[PDB]
Amino acid sequence: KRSRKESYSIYVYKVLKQVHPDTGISSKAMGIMNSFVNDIFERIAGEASRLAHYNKRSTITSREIQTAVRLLLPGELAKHAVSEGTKAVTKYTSAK
Amino acid sequence: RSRKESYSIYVYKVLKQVHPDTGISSKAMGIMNSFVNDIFERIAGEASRLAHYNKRSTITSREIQTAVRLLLPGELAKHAVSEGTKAVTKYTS
Amino acid sequence: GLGGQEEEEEQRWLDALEKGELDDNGDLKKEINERLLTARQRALLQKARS
Amino acid sequence: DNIQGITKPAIRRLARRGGVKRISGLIYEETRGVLKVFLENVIRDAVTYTEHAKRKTVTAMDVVYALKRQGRTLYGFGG
Amino acid sequence: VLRDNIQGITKPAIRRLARRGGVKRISGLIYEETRGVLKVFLENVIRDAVTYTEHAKRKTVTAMDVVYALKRQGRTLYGFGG
Amino acid sequence: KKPHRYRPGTVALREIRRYQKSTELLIRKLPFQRLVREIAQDFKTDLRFQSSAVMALQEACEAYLVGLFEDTNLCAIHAKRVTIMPKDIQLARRIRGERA
Amino acid sequence: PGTVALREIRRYQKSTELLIRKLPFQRLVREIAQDFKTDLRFQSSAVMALQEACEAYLVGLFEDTNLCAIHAKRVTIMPKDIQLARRIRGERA
Amino acid sequence: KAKTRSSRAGLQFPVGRVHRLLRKGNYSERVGAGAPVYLAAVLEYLTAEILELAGNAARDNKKTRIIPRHLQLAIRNDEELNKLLGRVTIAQGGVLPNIQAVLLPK
Amino acid sequence: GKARAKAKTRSSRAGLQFPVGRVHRLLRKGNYSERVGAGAPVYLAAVLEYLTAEILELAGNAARDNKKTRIIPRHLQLAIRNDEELNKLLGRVTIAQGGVLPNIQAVLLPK
DNA sequence: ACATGCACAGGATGTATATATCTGACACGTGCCTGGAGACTAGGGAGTAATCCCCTTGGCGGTTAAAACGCGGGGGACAGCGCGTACGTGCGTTTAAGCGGTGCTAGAGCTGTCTACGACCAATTGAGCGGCCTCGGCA
DNA sequence: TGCCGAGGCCGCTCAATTGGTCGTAGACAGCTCTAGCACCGCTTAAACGCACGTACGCGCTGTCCCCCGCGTTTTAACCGCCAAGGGGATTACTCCCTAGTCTCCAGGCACGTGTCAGATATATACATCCTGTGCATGT
Repeated sequence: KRSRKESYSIYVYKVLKQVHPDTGISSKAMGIMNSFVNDIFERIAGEASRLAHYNKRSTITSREIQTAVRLLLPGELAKHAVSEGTKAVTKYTSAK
Repeated sequence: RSRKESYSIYVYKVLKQVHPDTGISSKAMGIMNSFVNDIFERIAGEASRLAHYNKRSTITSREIQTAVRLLLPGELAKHAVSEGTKAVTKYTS
Repeated sequence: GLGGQEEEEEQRWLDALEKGELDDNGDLKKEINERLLTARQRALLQKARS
Repeated sequence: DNIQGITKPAIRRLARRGGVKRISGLIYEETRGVLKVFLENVIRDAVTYTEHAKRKTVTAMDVVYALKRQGRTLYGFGG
Repeated sequence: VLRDNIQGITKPAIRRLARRGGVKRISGLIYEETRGVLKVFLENVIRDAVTYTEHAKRKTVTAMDVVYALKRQGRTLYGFGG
Repeated sequence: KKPHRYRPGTVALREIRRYQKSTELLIRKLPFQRLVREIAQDFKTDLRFQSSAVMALQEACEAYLVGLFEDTNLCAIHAKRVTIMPKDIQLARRIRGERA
Repeated sequence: PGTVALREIRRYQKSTELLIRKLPFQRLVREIAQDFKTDLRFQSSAVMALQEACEAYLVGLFEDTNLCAIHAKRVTIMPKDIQLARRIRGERA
Repeated sequence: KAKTRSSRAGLQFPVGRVHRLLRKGNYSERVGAGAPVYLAAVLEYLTAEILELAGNAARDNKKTRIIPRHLQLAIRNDEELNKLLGRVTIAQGGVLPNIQAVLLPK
Repeated sequence: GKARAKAKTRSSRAGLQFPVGRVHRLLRKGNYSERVGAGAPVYLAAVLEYLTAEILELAGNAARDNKKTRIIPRHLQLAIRNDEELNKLLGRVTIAQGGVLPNIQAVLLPK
């Protein structure tokens, strides 16, 4: 029997259900979202990988994804993304 | 102390192979040591993405042949593939 | 029938095209409600307001 | 004969979505050349990916990867 | 110290650049928009270049910190290494 | 109602609003499918196509053509015309670096 | 008039030097950088690399500006053209 | 008893999946424990953001469900999203309702 | 045990002049994949070598026809912008101090 | 009547925990090179002006597109065939890890020649008056 | 009915761009390394990719029917050509400045080095989560 595929579907759906609880999303639009998440992920990780080599550092690091997301994202979208990354790591490093 | 690790002497040796009279200003050497390195990053990056797009742990002559077949323009592709296949043939014996 | 409600936006958009009162995109002019803005859009527009 | 399947009104519609008010009659047979070279460039790459993958059906991924490579990404076919 | 140094991109130099580009006559409105376009280009390159220097924990911008900004902006530059 | 055909070259704007609002794909599927198959055989004979992949080529083409026409519109309006001509496409396709 | 302009074009296309003065350009690079962070140092090579990118970008813009002007049948370039050549290439809108 | 790194970090996005992919994609030989958390937050932020625009666009267009138009409208209205997505095309997305001003009647 | 005097470089076994060893070392150390098969650096070295031969063959012919005997960035820019193949490989690059391909737009010419 | 949303089962994945080991944060010495400012120089640029010629404009006339008309072909619509494509397996050739040996690629040195770089000359090429005739109007 | 001018054409004069000759020092070769550090041979090892299958899904290859594509003529909006005006870009000129050379200063910093510790990859069993699925239901 053919194996399971992989997608962000339940997470993006859950994210919709914490910003427009009243609203649904079409499977066509899910196909776009699942593509967009994979593309932004492949940009950030792919460009972070170059920072690791430019610095001759072996570890992909929160200290440095923070650079990639201010390189890729423009303007205030960068600043607010860096904020959410900062808050997330602040919770995680408090909880451990 | 330190090292730079450069293509400079190989492109010099290849120049003398095709134009035995001719020389390279170190500025033009800097162009070449950029150019061959940029092409290397393109071809390795393309072969890598192609291998990931086939979920293979390796990259081999066929992946990198394919990367060159994508990434180069017209006749440079079929000439480069001819030189790559000459080389791998003459190496594997 | 109810298809007249979908046609009426275009009927108004045509009356506004005779008048030439349309915006820099040629659309009907439509109002802002600032509750529709994200926190980032609010920050950008509050910076545009300074 | 196949490119003439890109009908006169099909080009007019694409142009109309593109916002151009008035179309010269020379546009159709020139634009068929531009669509042709665009398709030819994405198909060369897509068929190259599919050949590399040993398969002989061009998959949605084969064309999505070619389009991603040419810097004309599309979202919806499972990027 | 600092100032609006952009007016140092002097009118004859823009005429030289334009003349290397082969434009035969330059209308006088061009110069003050050209400074805008150039400043926007340097802002966008230097924004990235400084963040590479920030990330390296340096205070000195090397030629690599600019070449890498130029690579990712799709304007690759041979002749400064890497 | 009142204008109908008023200033011939105005049902034109009614078509702009129709085809710019809506999300049909503006080329007929079977003609477009025959085009991609009869192109591809020049480079590899006996190819199959996934039945969505041909649509992925179509949606890339219509996006590319729409973008090209929007850029062509600018070239005509800049050259003091409301009518596009091949010479506009030659400018647009040159400046994006695709043709020369 | 109109002849010596073509002679300037021939001259400035034959020669390969920097067309912008080093000191003004070096000050400009600093005066831009000094609001992302204060007290950067620029390695002497890096300011040259910015200048090579800048002059090549400006020449590569005036090139397409020329095509915009000649498409509009006039010969003199105008802000109208630079706005088009950017707006159509993608740097804005 | 287990607890997810997602909920521990205060995220809906799958931090474990992000950590898996950051190794499995070859992006470097080692991945720091904070990196997937920080990256998952940025994916989550952008996904919430692009949906918040699209939801408002869908609701203004009187529809109970987001479909690709509402995504294309969202992506092309906010210039920071448009500047991020200047090299993408949206399946059946259409385009912004732009008429160039000179083409309109006087 | 014991090993062969001048046990030959992968380049010289291939008959190439580019450094096959360095290419293999770079392909692993840049982390392009967890495994890099023994043919890949040979084939890649041959392609880099061939492109290097192609671009320098043009640059030296351009430099000689410009009456000089040493390549300078100018001659590389004249080769790269003359050749319709390399120009579309190299559409997104600036050659430092290379200048530009000399042209007047045809409408600007007198008479 | 379909396209989406919720409940059920399960298998493959994430987390807790143990465990070893090496990346890189760190502290310091260190010498390099950058930012700095002084002093000086002349090539380059800012402001003034004549004056040329291009771009902008109003306006006319020709022809090519929008436009509505009616006709018919061909796109969008569902069956039956079969060749493929993904798992699934079992196998063998491939590549890594490992570490001593020594070939070669580098930095710095010395040291040198020689290319080519400015500056200076000697052409060929351009456009231009001084001299002679007739075609053409005429006393 | 004997003349001379307007018009065409020829000759030498003459001042701009071009290809060429010279010499000095910048920067290439051509070193010898020396020296050290990659690269390679010889191993043994695990696993990944290959070769053989077959089952099942997804694509080829044929069927009906209304809408869109085509070809039609009409006519009007528009583009292309044009004349004429006058704003502004060119070209030349003078004087001032600030760009470049260069020199020497002294500090701020990148870097290399050595230490060492806490961070992460390894592996393992446990458990809970996400995918695929049946079917309720809402657009």
